[PDB]
Amino acid sequence: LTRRYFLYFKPLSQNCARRYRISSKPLSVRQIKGDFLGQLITVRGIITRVSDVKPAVEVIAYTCDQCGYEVFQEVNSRTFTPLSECTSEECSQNQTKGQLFMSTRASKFSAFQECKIQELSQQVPVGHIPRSLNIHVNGTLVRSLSPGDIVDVTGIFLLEAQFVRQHDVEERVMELITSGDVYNRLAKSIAPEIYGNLDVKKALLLLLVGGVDKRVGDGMKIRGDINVCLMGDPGVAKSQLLKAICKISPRGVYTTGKGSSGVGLTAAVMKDPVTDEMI
Amino acid sequence: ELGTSNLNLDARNLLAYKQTEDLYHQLLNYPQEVISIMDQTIKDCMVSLIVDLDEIETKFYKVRPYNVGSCKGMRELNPNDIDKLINLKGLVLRSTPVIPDMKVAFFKCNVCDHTMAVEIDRGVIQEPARCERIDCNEPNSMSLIHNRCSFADKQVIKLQEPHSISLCVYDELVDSCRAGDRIEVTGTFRSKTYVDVVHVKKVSHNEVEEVRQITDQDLAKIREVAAREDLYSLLARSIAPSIYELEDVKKGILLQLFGGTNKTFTKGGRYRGDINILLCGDPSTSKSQILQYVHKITPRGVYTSGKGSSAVGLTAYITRDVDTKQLVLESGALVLSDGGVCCIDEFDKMSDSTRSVLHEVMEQQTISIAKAGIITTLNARSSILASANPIGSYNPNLPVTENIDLPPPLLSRFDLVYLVLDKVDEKNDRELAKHLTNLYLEFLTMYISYAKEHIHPIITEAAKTELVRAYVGMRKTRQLESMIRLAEAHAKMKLKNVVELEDVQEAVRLIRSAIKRKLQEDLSREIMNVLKDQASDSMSFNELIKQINEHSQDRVESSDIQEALSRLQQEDKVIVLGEGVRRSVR
Amino acid sequence: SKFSFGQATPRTLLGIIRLSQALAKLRLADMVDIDDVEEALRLVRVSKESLYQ
Amino acid sequence: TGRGSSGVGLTAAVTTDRETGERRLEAGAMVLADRGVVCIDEFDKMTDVDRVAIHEVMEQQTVTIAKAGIHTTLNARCSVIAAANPVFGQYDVNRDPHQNIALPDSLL
Amino acid sequence: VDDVTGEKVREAFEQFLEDFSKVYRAQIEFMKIYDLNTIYIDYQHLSMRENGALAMAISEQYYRFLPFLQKGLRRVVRKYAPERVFQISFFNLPTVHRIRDIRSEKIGSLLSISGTVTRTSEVRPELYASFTCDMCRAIVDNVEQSFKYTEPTFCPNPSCENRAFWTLNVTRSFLDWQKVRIQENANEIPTGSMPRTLDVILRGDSVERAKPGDRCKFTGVEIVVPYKISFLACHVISIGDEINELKEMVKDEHIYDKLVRSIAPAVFGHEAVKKGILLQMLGGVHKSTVEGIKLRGDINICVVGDPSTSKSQFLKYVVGFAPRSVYTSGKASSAAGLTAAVVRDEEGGDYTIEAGALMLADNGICCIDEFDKMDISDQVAIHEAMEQQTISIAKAGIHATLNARTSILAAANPVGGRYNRKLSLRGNLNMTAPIMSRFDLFFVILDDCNEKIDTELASHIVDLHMKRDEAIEPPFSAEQLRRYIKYARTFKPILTKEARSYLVEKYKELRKDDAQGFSRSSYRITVRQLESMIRLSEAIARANCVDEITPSFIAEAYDLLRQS
Repeated sequence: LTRRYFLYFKPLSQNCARRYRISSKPLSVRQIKGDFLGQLITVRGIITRVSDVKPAVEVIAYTCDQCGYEVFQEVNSRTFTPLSECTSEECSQNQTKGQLFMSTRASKFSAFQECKIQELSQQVPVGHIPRSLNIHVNGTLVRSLSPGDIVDVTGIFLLEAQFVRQHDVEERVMELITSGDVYNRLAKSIAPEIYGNLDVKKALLLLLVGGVDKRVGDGMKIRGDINVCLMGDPGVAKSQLLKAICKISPRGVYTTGKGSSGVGLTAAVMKDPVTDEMI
Repeated sequence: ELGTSNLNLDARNLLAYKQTEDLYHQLLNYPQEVISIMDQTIKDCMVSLIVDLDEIETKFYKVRPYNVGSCKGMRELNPNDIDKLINLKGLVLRSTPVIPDMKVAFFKCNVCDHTMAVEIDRGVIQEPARCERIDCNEPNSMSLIHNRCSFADKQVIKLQEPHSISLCVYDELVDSCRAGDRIEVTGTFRSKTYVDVVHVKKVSHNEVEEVRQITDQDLAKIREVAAREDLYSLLARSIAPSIYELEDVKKGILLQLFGGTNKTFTKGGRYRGDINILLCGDPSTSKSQILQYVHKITPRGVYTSGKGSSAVGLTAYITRDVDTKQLVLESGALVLSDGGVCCIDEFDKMSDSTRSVLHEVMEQQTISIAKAGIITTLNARSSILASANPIGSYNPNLPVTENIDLPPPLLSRFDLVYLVLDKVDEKNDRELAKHLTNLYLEFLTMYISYAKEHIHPIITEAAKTELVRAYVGMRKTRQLESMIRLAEAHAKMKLKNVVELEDVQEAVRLIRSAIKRKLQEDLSREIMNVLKDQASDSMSFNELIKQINEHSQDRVESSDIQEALSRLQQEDKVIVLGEGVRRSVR
Repeated sequence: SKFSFGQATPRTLLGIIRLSQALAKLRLADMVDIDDVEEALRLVRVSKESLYQ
Repeated sequence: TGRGSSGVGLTAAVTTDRETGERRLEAGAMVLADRGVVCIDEFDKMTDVDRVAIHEVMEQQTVTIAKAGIHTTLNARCSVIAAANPVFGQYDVNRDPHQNIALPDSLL
Repeated sequence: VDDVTGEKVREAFEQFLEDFSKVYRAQIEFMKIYDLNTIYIDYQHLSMRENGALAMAISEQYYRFLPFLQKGLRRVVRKYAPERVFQISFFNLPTVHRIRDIRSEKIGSLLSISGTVTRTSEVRPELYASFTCDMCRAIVDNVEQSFKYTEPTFCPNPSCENRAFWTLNVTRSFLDWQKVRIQENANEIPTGSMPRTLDVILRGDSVERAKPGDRCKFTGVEIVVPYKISFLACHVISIGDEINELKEMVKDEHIYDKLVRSIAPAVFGHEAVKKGILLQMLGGVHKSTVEGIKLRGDINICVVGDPSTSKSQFLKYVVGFAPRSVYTSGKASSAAGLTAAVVRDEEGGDYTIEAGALMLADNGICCIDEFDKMDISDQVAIHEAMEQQTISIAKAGIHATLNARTSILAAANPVGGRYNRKLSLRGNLNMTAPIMSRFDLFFVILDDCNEKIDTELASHIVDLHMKRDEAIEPPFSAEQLRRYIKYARTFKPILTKEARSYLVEKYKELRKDDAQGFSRSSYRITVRQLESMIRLSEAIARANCVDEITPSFIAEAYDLLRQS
């Protein structure tokens, strides 16, 4: 009741785990197993659904004019009931059981916010879809989650987050370089189940490598990206090159023309089935 | 003596006083208790002044504290600031109808003629299952009547602080605050969150900041940089250093955001220094850049685009609120941007039904809605910045009034047009590519805000003679109304209170540099011919194309043919039809 | 004319600069040589050269 | 029959429950036969939802369902026998062979 | 506390109605034959008893004293006279309250609300209703009507399993109920505020007396609706040094010359357009007949010419000066957008008819800018509104016609914009002959390069561009011009015999120009131009405030018709 602060935790890294010779491993939502309900877990993923900051009460303060002893009840669930009956230490030894009122000032609140963490694209198995999970945050961490990013959330699993953060190999790159004609080899290496078209897929190689984002540092940003059109007649394969580009490159999402595309390209609104709010 | 029970109290006086520093630090956390005990103490000190008692014994008096320091809106309102005093500065956008709140509750019984009056206890009504035991017993015979109940006024008001806060006013403060004014408001922050207003400030020896604060050294730097000669181009170079020269276009948007002079009469007249600009010509240049840059300069404006903004989206509308299940008068895009500029792209692809509202805001600067639920004329003080495209894909062989596919009197009502055509050649595009790769090799808003609110220039009679002759050159009233606002904007910059004779010269050069037949003639000619030779019957598509390439010479390509034909017909310079059928214009 | 389509824009010049930067990034070089621009222009011209076939 | 399926089609039907666990699933027709054959008569009366479904399960033989709780995929290696009728009612050789089917080119 | 006060106020109201033979007993004796029982009691005639204290006690507790008042009225008509409905209406309040001064302190009290009606609804049968139970054949007749109309608390046979619920019946019971929309007047709107509207309910025989699109004054009770604060009206009415200045202004001789240059001080030149605009504002007699049909006694004014002129400035002046003036842009209108629009099944209820721009501001100037870009439907609706003075609306089964008298200020432009001299008005105006007709005067404005008046026009334009100049200063303000317009409006002159004998020769002289014409002639002359100069004669008689017109003042109207 007299808590001026807010207590939070953070786990140890892998650099402190190899030193002195686990507790903080990057966990998937498919790697939850059910039995991890109550362990601190560090989940990695994109954030698609976020909600507004809302004040959720923790303790309800009731005041009386007859006795003066203000009482405080503690809520734990999503809902509660108003304690109209007086449970003070003076009304127990009395015939009178006078009315009680609520105080929105002495009651302790918390900045509650729900969020939906989603499964990472290359961490999902073959054929499966990236299912979601719910994270319930409270306090000062309420503005550390802006949608459209990758995050590592460390918290207990009831998800009550405590701390958030956001973002052999040399032999593998030097043996790819030393063979000679690196550009043409990397061009003809991707999607070899089709015939020819080295130029189109060579520009697809330059498309997925991206380019350089330029900032003038005066409030103006230009694009450092390429956008490629494939206009063609039927008979030659078109979905295979598109599927190979989305399978090789990370975070590739296959779309369509009609269907739910109108709501599949913008943010629409819907009613949450777990609580009375619009997301 | 006049019956005003309200008392306006300044808390700053309680702050500087030697004895009450413990009172100012006690009312910021608990206003509900101190207002309730202040109502008793003000009545006690007033009856001490009295010692008229027949009415002040039952009368109630309250206190409205407003002199508190500023805050960062609703963003700084953390949960430790609940039930504390707070102040918000902004503008209100919507005033809901008055809702009633119960003060005492009526309870009519069905039997034994005994009615019961009870009072509200901060939100709950004690419904008695008992029926006054001195009288007869009844377990549930009890009713509730709404018409004999006493009510008090309540009203929820939308406020733009950008965030939209739902504030709520109570009795004796209803219909005093409504949409359209810059309002300072103060009250108690509650929790969905809201603010329970204790005072409003409809008006504005104090240090209350009105405009963006400047110092004396910055004012001296403004006066020293305003005395130079090249300032007229310096600003036009400093408004956008990432793109090219565009002297007339950049000078026009510079004086467009300078504004001009807005003068009115006492009761029935108003005039605003304003210019509505349009851009047309060759594509793929800095047009959208400007359309975004100005949205990043003004504090009020919307980026409306093409067919995605109809008549229900431009002006105000009515819909349903999901948070309170009522009717919400949602503010429109032309009234959201009341002040500043408003940017429209793809003017030619916009529909004709929504062109009628911009036909009124061209020079009238008003919105007159007469529909179901609303008959309201309102302010549309903003200026439009529209980017358009010509017909096809530029053609100098066709006139300017036909190439951009629009009606001429509405365009005559436009204050400023801009031919932003490229006309590609040597020594101009080479420097363009060099300046775009030169960055690949490796105070203004304060001066504008001071000049817009500190200079009211008058247009004297001394510049009469050069204006008459500038008008007759375009005549050999909308152009005159545009050029006087252009000349007063010329007087607005470089710190001038009196307009000068040289200032209109450049203005006219501006509108003369901003705007800088064989085909159709033969066409019609032939059409006439084959008409004549047809005994006036229709000319065929075929025969048309035939004689038109036939007389061969200037090579009229059947596609070009198709195009110009389309033009005359659409110009109603022709009237013809069919697929592979051609009909001579009538 | 008959086989024409569009016109030269500065965004295409910026895309040519971006493709040259991508070609220099694929060669892991800190500088852009003359070999990337001549490959990118050949790429953007052979992207439309198949209409004559 | 190609028209009259209670679910969203012949795959991934309606999901509701009334017992202790408030979630339940349902199996369709194409998910039952995994190696045999399925027959759909009156192909032109079949709506676009099942058309999008057979666009996806034709050469991939897998169906993916992204529900609120279910995010898995399953095998659908079956063979389809579709029987259709024209929209004009009759057809002769002199009419064009593309618009008489009244089906998209992707389904052809 | 009002249970013993209600019988005393019932005795006081019946003593007021019994001791006065006020005209109330003969009013009851007159309605004895017709049995409508929709009486009218003046509040000013009720304010003299008990030194006004009886009126002040009834005035705050009106809803709590209303059945006692109707019971006292029922007892006095049961004792003075031998299917019984009653309606008591109060009128003529000494204070007129606006819609912005309504607070919650007057809930249940009586109030006078003035404003303008925006929309009107259909008439509906209101319940006021036997209730059957589904267990036996019991019946009840004591019905409640405002709220809780489905649950009566008693049955004649108490032996039942459920005494709460019943079932309604439509057989044994039911009259006209209407819901209209009142809105704030244009002369009392605050600066920057919105003209807030409200819905007012009305019963009895006070329904269908309120015409849509007129200034109205209601008297009723403030009743809350679940909440919203609505109103219930019982009375309907169709409302809507000074003489030392007026007598000084009617005794001189140069008033009309300052009037033609003071009706539009911001416009340089164009005295003929100013003459027609000044004579448009006030008309003549419309009931000049012996058969029994009203005629078109109004002046129609239409302005044409090249663009970028000052002809829209008059359009901006009329609406800023005339109180009975509605302006429309033309393109943002339709057939229902100008006369009467309809909502189509919105907010759960039925259709509601909102009043457009037409039938608003009767005996005033309706000004339509851009008359030639309008459609065919609104122009034939304008022609149907000009062929007959009444307008008919047939929608959703109901047919309603109403009186309308407006003067059209039509601003038009050519098909090419530039006005060419070589052809007639019909081919250049591009509109058909019946809508081109019933127009009293046409104003054609052509411009060219004439430096001597052009330099003066440009100097006037640049001299106007300053803070409130005296360059557009009239010889006298609008302060006496408004009361002069009203004093000339209530004059009603009568023509003479010498004027008619000169008028027949003037019509022969005007028709003699048609012979060997097609030079100084552009249109046909028939009865309509004769009617236009006849209507301009009484307008110039009213402007010069003469009771009997002389033909010398009609000679200026003849010269005005010759100038066009």
